[PDB]
Amino acid sequence: PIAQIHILEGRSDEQKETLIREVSEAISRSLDAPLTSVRVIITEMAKGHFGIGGELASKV
Amino acid sequence: PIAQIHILEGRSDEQKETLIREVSEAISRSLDAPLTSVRVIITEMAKGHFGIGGELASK
Amino acid sequence: PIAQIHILEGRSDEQKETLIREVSEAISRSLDAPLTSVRVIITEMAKGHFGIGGELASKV
Amino acid sequence: PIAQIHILEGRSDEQKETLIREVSEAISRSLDAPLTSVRVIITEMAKGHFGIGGELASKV
Amino acid sequence: PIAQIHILEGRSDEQKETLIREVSEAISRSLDAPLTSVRVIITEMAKGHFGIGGELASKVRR
Amino acid sequence: PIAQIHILEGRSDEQKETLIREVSEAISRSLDAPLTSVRVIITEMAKGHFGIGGELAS
Ligand SMILES: *C/C=C/C(=O)C(=O)O
Ligand SMILES: *C/C=C/C(=O)C(=O)O
Ligand SMILES: *C/C=C/C(=O)C(=O)O
Ligand SMILES: *C/C=C\C(=O)C(=O)O
Repeated sequence: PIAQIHILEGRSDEQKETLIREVSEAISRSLDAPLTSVRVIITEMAKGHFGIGGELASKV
Repeated sequence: PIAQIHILEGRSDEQKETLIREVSEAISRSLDAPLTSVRVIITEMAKGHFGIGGELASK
Repeated sequence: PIAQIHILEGRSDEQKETLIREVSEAISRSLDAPLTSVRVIITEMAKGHFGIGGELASKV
Repeated sequence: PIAQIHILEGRSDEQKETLIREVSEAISRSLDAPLTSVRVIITEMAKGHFGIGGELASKV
Repeated sequence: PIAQIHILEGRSDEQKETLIREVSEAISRSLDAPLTSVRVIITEMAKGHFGIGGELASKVRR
Repeated sequence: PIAQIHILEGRSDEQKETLIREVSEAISRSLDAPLTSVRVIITEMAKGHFGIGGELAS
């Protein structure tokens, strides 16, 4: 099981470390899969690179 | 926040529903983001489509 | 330029053909890039495989 | 409907804003889906990270 | 090192097994990384789901 | 045929150029597909962005 998470840039290294752990755990729990097989990738998006309804998230 | 999870095929609909909920929650908690903005995509892989060390996981 | 579009299953082949064309055009226009270089991938999601707010889109 | 677009680095913020809008619109039109549900992600590639025919795009 | 490869549907299981092996090896060689860490995912695309120049590959291809 | 490869940051431009070529070749060989149709994307990951067993690769 491999998870890729796209998020807006701006968060601390600690928050991201937590995200990885908590998501990894949730995956292991939910699928009864061994925690050590779980991979997580975080991909940060620039605010000018993410659109909702055709408009940037950097003015919503 | 949009999460795509690749997993081996073979799990039940219930397990997957759970995966979606628990992961969505963990994201919301971890980033202090509203739960309703979180999207999750599950992508099932066939066992013949996933390699480790150059060999199928189906072996 | 390569675009991948995740959409809920259930649309017609014609709608998807249109999607491919219209998006490919929009990319070419926007970036002043040659239309023939543009690649588009459509990835259909099962309704039981897409979550919003932790709950399936096949409820909401 | 969630679109991810990989493009070469080098474009202006305005061009990208236009890309997001025009693509979002093309998606909404093509699938008769509400514009406000459409998400777009732009992922910029470094010129040394994109290959065609095994050769960098930064010698093309 | 994790590779995802999108290909048109239609190939045999053997061809895909080969693809996985040859690509994993090329990755290991190129990056001096241990072969056993390399992951590969193959994702098959339906011919109606892949566009070139705004037109399906299933009307520009077999 | 379009390949995206996620790798840890830290490698030289030459190594990556080699990765692109060798992988592109392997794909062409394996699928009997024309080399010039093969696309490769390299995506570098920061060490703080990649988790194994819930822990950073650092
Ligand atoms: C990951 C980004 C999602 C949002 O910001 C939102 O929809 O509110
Ligand atoms: C592409 C998925 C998003 C929706 O359909 C929506 O939330 O409206
Ligand atoms: C990987 C699919 C692409 C083609 O078929 C091509 O570019 O000719
Ligand atoms: C890319 C796959 C994982 C690793 O690099 C590792 O095993 O550290």
